Amino acid sequence: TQSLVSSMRGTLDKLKLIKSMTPMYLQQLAPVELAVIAPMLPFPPFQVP
Amino acid sequence: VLLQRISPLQIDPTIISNTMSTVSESTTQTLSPASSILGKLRPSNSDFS
Repeated sequence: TQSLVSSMRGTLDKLKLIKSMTPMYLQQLAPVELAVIAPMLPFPPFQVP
Repeated sequence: VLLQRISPLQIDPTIISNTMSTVSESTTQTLSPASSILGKLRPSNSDFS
């Protein structure tokens, strides 16, 4: 129905423009925190590319 | 009955109910296609002979 189509468009747009601070946090600040913590672990990191 | 004990096919009528519960329609309409089709078929707890 036409009413549902317009409602779905409105809901999707507001999900796209949500004011969430997480994605920027994961790019600029999260790697720094892991770098500081890493030397202090009992089990040092073990990684593959 | 001999076919019943060896066949691996099971008739579960809840499949129809689940797919019919997500039909978009207005509640101010005199006729409802989703409810009418459920009214016509209506076979549960039977033998399916």
